[PDB]
Amino acid sequence: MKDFTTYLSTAPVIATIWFTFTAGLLIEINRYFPDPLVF
Amino acid sequence: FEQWVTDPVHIRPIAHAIWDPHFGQPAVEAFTRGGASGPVNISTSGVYQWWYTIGMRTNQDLYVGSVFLALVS
Amino acid sequence: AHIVKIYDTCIGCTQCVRACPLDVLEMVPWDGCKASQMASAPRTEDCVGCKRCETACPTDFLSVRVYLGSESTRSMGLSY
Amino acid sequence: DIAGLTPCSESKAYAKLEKKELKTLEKRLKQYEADSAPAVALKATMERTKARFANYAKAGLLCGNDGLPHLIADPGLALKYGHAGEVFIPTFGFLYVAGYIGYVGRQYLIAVKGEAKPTDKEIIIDVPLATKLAWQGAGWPLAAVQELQRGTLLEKEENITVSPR
Amino acid sequence: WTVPTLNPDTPSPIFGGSTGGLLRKAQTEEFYVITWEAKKEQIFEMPTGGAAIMRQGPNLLKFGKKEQCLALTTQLRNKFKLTPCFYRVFPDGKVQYLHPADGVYPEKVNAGRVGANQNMRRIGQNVNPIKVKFSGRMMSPAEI
Amino acid sequence: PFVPPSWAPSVFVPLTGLVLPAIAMATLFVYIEKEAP
Amino acid sequence: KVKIAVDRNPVETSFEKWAKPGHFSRTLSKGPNTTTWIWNLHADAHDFDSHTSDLEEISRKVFSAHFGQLGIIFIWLSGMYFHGARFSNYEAWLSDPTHIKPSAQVVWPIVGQEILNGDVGGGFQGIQITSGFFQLWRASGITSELQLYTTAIGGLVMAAAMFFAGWFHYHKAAPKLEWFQNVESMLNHHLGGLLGLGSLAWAGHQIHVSLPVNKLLDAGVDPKEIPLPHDLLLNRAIMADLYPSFAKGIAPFFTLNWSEYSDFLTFKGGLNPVTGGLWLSDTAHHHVAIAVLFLVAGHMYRTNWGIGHSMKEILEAHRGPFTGEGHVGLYEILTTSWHAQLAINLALFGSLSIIVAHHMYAMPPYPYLATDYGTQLSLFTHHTWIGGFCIVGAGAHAAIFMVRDYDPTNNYNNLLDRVIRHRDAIISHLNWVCIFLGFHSFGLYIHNDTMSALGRPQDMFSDTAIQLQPVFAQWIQNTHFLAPQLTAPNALAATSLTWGGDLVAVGGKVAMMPISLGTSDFMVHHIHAFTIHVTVLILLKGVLFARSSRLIPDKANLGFRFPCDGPGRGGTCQVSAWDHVFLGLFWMYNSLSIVIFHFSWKMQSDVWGTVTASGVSHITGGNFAQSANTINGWLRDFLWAQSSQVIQSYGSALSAYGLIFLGAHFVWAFSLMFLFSGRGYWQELIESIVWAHNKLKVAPAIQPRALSITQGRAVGVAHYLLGGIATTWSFFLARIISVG
Amino acid sequence: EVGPKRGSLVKILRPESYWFNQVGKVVSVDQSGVRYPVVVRFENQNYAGVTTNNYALDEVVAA
Ligand code: CLA
Ligand code: CLA
Ligand code: CLA
Ligand code: CLA
Ligand code: CLA
Ligand code: CLA
Ligand SMILES: CC1=C(/C=C/C(C)=C/C=C/C(C)=C/C=C\C=C(C)\C=C\C=C(C)\C=C\C2=C(C)C[C@@H](O)CC2(C)C)C(C)(C)CCC1
Ligand code: SF4
Ligand code: SF4
Ligand code: SF4
Repeated sequence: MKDFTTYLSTAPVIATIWFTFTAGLLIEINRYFPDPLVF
Repeated sequence: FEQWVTDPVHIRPIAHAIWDPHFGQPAVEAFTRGGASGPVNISTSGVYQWWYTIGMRTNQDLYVGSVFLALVS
Repeated sequence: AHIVKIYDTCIGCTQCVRACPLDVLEMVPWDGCKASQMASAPRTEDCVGCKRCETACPTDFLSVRVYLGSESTRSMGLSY
Repeated sequence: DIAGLTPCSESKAYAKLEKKELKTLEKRLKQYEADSAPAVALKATMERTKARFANYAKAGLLCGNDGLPHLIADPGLALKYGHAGEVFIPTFGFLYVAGYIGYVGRQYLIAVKGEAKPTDKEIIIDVPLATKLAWQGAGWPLAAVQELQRGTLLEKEENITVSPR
Repeated sequence: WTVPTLNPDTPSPIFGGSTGGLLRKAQTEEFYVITWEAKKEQIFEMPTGGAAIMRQGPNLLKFGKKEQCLALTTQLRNKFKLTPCFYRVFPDGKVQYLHPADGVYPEKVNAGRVGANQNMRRIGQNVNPIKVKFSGRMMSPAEI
Repeated sequence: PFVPPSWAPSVFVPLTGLVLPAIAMATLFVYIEKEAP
Repeated sequence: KVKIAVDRNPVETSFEKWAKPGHFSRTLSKGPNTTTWIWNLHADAHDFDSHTSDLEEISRKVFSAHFGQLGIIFIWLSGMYFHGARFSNYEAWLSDPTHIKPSAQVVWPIVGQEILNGDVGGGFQGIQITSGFFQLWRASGITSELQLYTTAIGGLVMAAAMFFAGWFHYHKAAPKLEWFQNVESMLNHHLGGLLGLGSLAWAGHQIHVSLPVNKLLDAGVDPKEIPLPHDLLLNRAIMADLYPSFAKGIAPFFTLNWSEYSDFLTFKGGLNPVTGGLWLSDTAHHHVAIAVLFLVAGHMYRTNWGIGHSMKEILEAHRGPFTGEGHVGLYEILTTSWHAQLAINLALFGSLSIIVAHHMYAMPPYPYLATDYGTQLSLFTHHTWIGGFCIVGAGAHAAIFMVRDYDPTNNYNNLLDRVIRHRDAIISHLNWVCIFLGFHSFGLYIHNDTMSALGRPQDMFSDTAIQLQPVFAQWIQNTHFLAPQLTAPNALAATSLTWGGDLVAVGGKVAMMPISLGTSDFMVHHIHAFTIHVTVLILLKGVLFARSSRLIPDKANLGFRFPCDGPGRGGTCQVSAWDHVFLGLFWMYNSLSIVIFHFSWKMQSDVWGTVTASGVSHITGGNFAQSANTINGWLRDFLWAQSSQVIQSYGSALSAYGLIFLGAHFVWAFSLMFLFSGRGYWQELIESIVWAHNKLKVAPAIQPRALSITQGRAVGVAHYLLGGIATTWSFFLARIISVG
Repeated sequence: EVGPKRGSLVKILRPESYWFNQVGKVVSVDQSGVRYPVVVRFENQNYAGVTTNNYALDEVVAA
């Protein structure tokens, strides 16, 4: 389990998780606030 | 040049004549223009407008200049 | 012929001599390093310019340096 | 107003573009039955189109002869004429987020550098430490000024490698 | 140890021939001849491509350039622990012994060998090219 | 005035672009292949 | 003795290694000090030979890696069947296949991307697919999304089984080397079981499900009222009504009265007039024959009884006066070297994928596949590209064997040795053949371009001017066309309409018609010969000179993948066999790019087109014959004219193809940065960037390094092929879907 | 015992050295009169992958 969590802490895994989180956040924002051109 | 000066709006300047023995009769006709006189290339260099602006008006004027520059070379 | 030069930084590892594929280098007795030996280049006329010697050199900077020079049948490694 | 542009709210080309866009969507909505899922989708796109043209005009965007919104980037013209949500405010929003990422990453590299194997902490991310720095990055701007004023942000030239010259 | 004499009538390893052998250069400029002693018949790889069987005792081969001879010299020494020697032969009959020059392989430090192309300085102590400009020809600060 | 005849191109173009190139190439190739005394 | 031999619990199942990147390598396990380590880790992950010198361990890794691949493929298939059951218009397309466009990908409504959900028909909105799954499912007799959903679940159960098998055969019961070296047994099972049994089983499904279901579909019966497959499998009276011979049962088979099964086992040839595809009765009798042929073939090699052949004996027996020892040593090379097996297998498998593209287009095997031009063009191009890549891979692994597994002690005076001994003769002769083809193939196009530009069309090579007719191909076409009446008496029709005869039209569109071959065809067939000969020249040269050359005599010591031997000897850049594969990829791309362009133009110009009253109007109006004889003709009438669809796709559902068309032109140009530059410049630029990171105390412990020379070449070729192939992909799909 | 102490950290001063203005550890100093007696070990490898080098007493300074 400790080794498994270390594997989940590897650069590629963290990147996939972090980028999936960031992409999701941006998508959801555009899903609830569509066509945002200006502040 | 002596024809372009008369109508610089509608006359297309000729760069030089085309002598290609590989040409076909159609190509000769397609390249014959600018007062005919056989297949020729149109000039895009701008020397016609340049020399006309500087006072050049005749082929004699152009001929003399050519001799002078050849002598300078 | 290519110019091959050995510098005082040489540690006498002999790696360049072992890496050379045309026998341009050899080890000669010396007193400047602990190994008491320094690389020499007495057959540069057979050098082609592969620079394997420089790749084998571990000193920083390189103790053996190759400067590509006049080209010959041997320098171009031509078998014809 | 500026640059000879015109409010999208008063541009005729802006209005024609909205009609043109809705007429394409309507020409397609016909081939489908009213409750058909295709029909529902084309209707939601038509509503989203109507809201966009209205929201953009309400925001006071200016439109060129093309009938398309143009953005004012001069801080002076934007503030004096109500066009700061177009480039100015976005600039300070991005700069905050981008500096946030940079300051946190710098803080991480500095923390892992004092460890046994910094290279290992770069391939295997110390998640707990990374999460801690991620949360503490909100006050980066003040931390960056405090580091700039203590002279701890930069490195001494004598400690930085360079070529022979 | 004395400079060896190349016996040109030495038996050559068993080989049917190839297309990577000597060219006109061998008859006009020069060629190279490697010689070694084998304690047993062993198949080996020709640096010019193809398998060949070394003969018991003396063996002789001719290559177009010195690199090919040294390449075979490397394989025989590293794989079969043999000690080969090669020479450069000119078209006029002249033979020139080449390796090992002093009978001791170059990597092994040997007395008598005099250093050549050695600089009593580190590369970073070389002068700027501006100093070696307008010399007899294009040269490098390292050559001085 | 400094005007060449109509046959000029029928002769100048052949000479310049075919004949002269051949002559130039011939002498040039000879010089390069020549060896220093 | 052929037997099952395995080791128990060979490798422990723990995550300990998962947390230690580079554990498989002695050099990489030390951890990263520079960025090169990251690339090296991924580049050397599946190179087991370089990981360990134990063949048994390598063989066990290969076997389990294959189970992993099989599991990946199963998930891919399950997704396609699932998307056909939940996100498709298959059921509507089954009722109206001539008007409804197949679609199985629906996009979410976000950032305005829902525009990509085009009006495909059937009350459905989605991306039009060109994989041909709808026609395959119709041929198989699928009539409900329930059947597609059930197959999807099956594929996932199979994927789970494949991944289990992979774990079990590596960590629990790992086969020993002796097991893997049972080539005679492996061939007997793969020919008899995998191929023959697979073909027999498929004949079972076709005869009991595909034939009756499709007969009812072609008769006009609604898909809802067609009997379910089991109803046909459990009732003989229904099958007897559709096929009278079923009333006799399997008696005729065991009594040798096979003629009775003539109603479902047929040799019609040609195409079903309703669907435009091959007759399923012909495909059924075919797979039954294939099954019998492969069942016999799988009883040829000796195993645990005296009967059978020994591949080593057969090889050692085939020797002649001109080839020295002959096929001696090959059995040992092909039982101890995976790279040798991969080289031969990749060569044949790629050549096969290319043969599938030609056969599937000329003899369209699925119903309504011929008139779906988008699917037809996609299938031909896709399988052509897969074949070409595999052929280049064959070259690489042949060189890897020559560099890593070749042993002269086992190859003295054998075919392999004699080939290496005349390599200069082979490459030099092939060199001349390449130069001859180049001038006599591409020189003809230049002649035509110059003659047309000089206004001398009568001096051009054309069907009206000087003619270069492909007489041999014209004679073969005539022979195959007249075959049914003399050399193939039983066959009702010729194998394909391409040979000649009447055209078959479905839905008003031409399914297939005769394909005429003239001067323009003769010219483009010789461009193919040139491009293939040249690609072979580079790949072959790389393999024959992998161990040594006149320039470099110890290339084998340098290895297969190495940048060069230094600037010496004039410059030894790209002398490694790997570099030959790098160059071969570009020529393979050039060859296949020309092959697919030829197919698209010829099909759009002379085959595809709407059939009207008294006349067939082709898509490009038959301009291939008078426009494909000049480069200008190709650039203007093909690239410029057919690019209109992709360049005008914005604002529609094909808008994605326009974006990909630009994005692909970008990736291709981005490759030139890596292909024309060197790492020496980048390393120095990085040094100044690293300085800025050092100044602000933001320099990484893992030292940034420019890509290796070999990596630079690998990145360049990858982006070149990605960009170039994607550009043609966007151009082809946008063009075909619009004018299909 | 001339030279820096073993285990001490010194900064390289050789301009053409990859570790110029960088700090390494004194592995050992050759008391015999060698041109470069200070053996220094570095954590970061050079472009050749080497992590050690010999320097003269003047080429090194405690840092
Ligand atoms: C970075 C490049 C840049 C450029 C090319 C300009 C260009 C311009 N700015 Mg400016 N501006 C900039 C950056 C820039 N700005 C930044 C970073 C800020 C943040 C402080 C501002 C804040 C600013 C203000 C407050 C104003 C302008 C204004 C203007 C316009 C006239 C200003 C002037 O006379 O000379 C060019 C200006 C600069 C080169 C630098 C900054 C602008 C100075 C400091 C403002 C002085 C304006 C002065 C009152 C002249 C206008 C008189 C009257 C119409 C107000 C002009 C087109 C004026 C304007 O037109 O408003 C309607 C205006 O009042 N800008
Ligand atoms: C801590 C991360 C970090 C930080 C603070 C910086 C900071 C800087 N970089 Mg940089 N860089 C980084 C990472 C980082 N970089 C990485 C990972 C790469 C490899 C792509 C580069 C490649 C790079 C280049 C080629 C250049 C810079 C340059 C610069 C300087 C100019 C401003 C700039 O950002 O340009 C832009 C930098 C980028 C566009 C790179 C984006 C890197 C991502 C966004 C950072 C993410 C870091 C990491 C994943 C976060 C870890 C968080 C931790 C909790 C795990 C600046 C001081 C420029 C310079 O030298 O100017 C003087 C320059 O030319 N960087
Ligand atoms: C929970 C189950 C499990 C566990 C704990 C392990 C554990 C271990 N395995 Mg293993 N294995 C498993 C299942 C498992 N395996 C299965 C199901 C298979 C059949 C495929 C294998 C086949 C296998 C082989 C052949 C080998 C190992 C090896 C090992 C050891 C080191 C390698 C390693 O795991 O690093 C982790 C490796 C990875 C995380 C890579 C994941 C590979 C996946 C399948 C690729 C997925 C790619 C994806 C589909 C496409 C990507 C496209 C891109 C665009 C994203 C290690 C102790 C190696 C060994 O014995 O040590 C030398 C060895 O050679 N395993
Ligand atoms: C009837 C006997 C039989 C059958 C059907 C197969 C079938 C297959 N073998 Mg194979 N093999 C056999 C006997 C058989 N083998 C014997 C006797 C030996 C020892 C000499 C080998 C040694 C062997 C090796 C070394 C390899 C294969 C591989 C393969 C696969 C190649 C992929 C492919 O093209 O098919 C397409 C794939 C499919 C059609 C999926 C269907 C596959 C199902 C599971 C059919 C069942 C096959 C299996 C042998 C049945 C027993 C399972 C049981 C133990 C639970 C394939 C599925 C390769 C592989 O790695 O596969 C993982 C491979 O490397 N076999
Ligand atoms: C894999 C290929 C395949 C398969 C699976 C089948 C299967 C079938 N065919 Mg068929 N067929 C095939 C190929 C195939 N065919 C080919 C290639 C041809 C062309 C010559 C034909 C031509 C053909 C004709 C003309 C007919 C069939 C028929 C049949 C069906 C009846 C078979 C029969 O009469 O008794 C066969 C005997 C057996 C299957 C043995 C059964 C043994 C059982 C399953 C073992 C159970 C053991 C277990 C322990 C019991 C315990 C259970 C547990 C719950 C406790 C049957 C479902 C007949 C039909 O359609 O019926 C309507 C028929 O008319 N076939
Ligand atoms: C059954 C097919 C097959 C198999 C089993 C192998 C197996 C192997 N090959 Mg090989 N190869 C094949 C086909 C195959 N190859 C084909 C068809 C070609 C022609 C292109 C090659 C060309 C080739 C070369 C040149 C080399 C190998 C090498 C190797 C060995 C190590 C692989 C490696 O480097 O790991 C790592 C694998 C990767 C890092 C994958 C890289 C990522 C790919 C290339 C990107 C492709 C684009 C991708 C789809 C983009 C996705 C979208 C994107 C936006 C993400 C290995 C044993 C290497 C070797 O033998 O070592 C000396 C080697 O140098 N192969
Ligand atoms: C703190 C922080 C970091 C930053 C570190 C450092 C040292 C950054 C260096 C900054 C330096 C030296 C800047 C030097 C000059 C900058 C100048 C002269 C500013 C130019 C800006 C101008 C002219 C404004 C233009 C406009 C404004 C008003 C905003 C918009 O309206 C757009 C526009 C162009 C009109 C790290 C480590 C990268 C990590 C991260 C967080
Ligand atoms: S460049 Fe090559 S041939 Fe010359 S000395 Fe160095 S290793 Fe020897
Ligand atoms: S490799 Fe460098 S240090 Fe070693 S002997 Fe050769 S020149 Fe001297
Ligand atoms: S340019 Fe690059 S590939 Fe060519 S010899 Fe030099 S280092 Fe090697």
